[PDB]
Amino acid sequence: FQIPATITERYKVGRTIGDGNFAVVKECVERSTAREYALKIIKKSKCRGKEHMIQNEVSILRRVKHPNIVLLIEEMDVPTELYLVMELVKGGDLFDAITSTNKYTERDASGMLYNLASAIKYLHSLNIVHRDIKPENLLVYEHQDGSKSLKLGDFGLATIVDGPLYTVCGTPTYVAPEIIAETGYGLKVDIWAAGVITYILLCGFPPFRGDQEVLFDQILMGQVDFPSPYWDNVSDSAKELITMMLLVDVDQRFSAVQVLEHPWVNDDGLPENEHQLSVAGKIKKHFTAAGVSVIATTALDKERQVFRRRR
Repeated sequence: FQIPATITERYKVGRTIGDGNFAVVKECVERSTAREYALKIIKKSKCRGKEHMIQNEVSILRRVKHPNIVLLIEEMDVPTELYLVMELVKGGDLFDAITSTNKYTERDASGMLYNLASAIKYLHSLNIVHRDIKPENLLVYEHQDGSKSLKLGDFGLATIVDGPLYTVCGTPTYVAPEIIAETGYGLKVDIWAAGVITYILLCGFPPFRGDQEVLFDQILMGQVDFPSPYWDNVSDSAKELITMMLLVDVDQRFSAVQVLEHPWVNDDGLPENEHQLSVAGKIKKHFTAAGVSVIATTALDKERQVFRRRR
């Protein structure tokens, strides 16, 4: 690679930290601030013919400015490659946020859902559906006081909603019923995905586990079980919230605003903060490279995964 002068003048590019079929990722310290970023390099020879799937992801990253999102810091376009200076978040993903957390409680989970719901609210205000909201795409941003904030990344499946979408995209565990049914879907699939995550946050296992076709039936029926004894000492406010996020009826289902306005998220006193949640055990049973992985992927790496038995 012949890194342009524009980049090498204001950034010291280092070792390759990640690779992909369509992107290379290097260390990238901003010379003026000594702040560490990631330099994502895409060879335009691979993206030819499908410029739109790369260009549509970038034009979204260029717009979205929110603290709870992995941000595009800078773009440098040359005839042979596209350079993207990206935020490099090193606090691990969501599963690490739960494990590393000593004294893990409902208040921590509520705090993460606040960051997530806030990010989703921002995207939905711009009529952007992320469609790939999952624990692997939720990176942990650690502050100086020890507190943590989540940042949603990987906009490889993100798109502007102008009407109902029909492409069957996303990870089966987190995919909404309307995506599976192919009846048309929109923004609120992100809420469904967030509800699955919230469910996992409290107990460490998915609400819908199902064989593959059984999983899809579980999702389609949307009967959330809060089994004992795992949900015995979880607040009903939390279980109520998850119920509203995983409604098959899209109109009844909460919007991002309605999640944030829910007492368990809105009122920062409701979440239990003295009785712990023993979730660490279940996570391993069922489920800084985390930061690089989110950047190394592109839209062109995305594939369909959900396949019902044809009716």
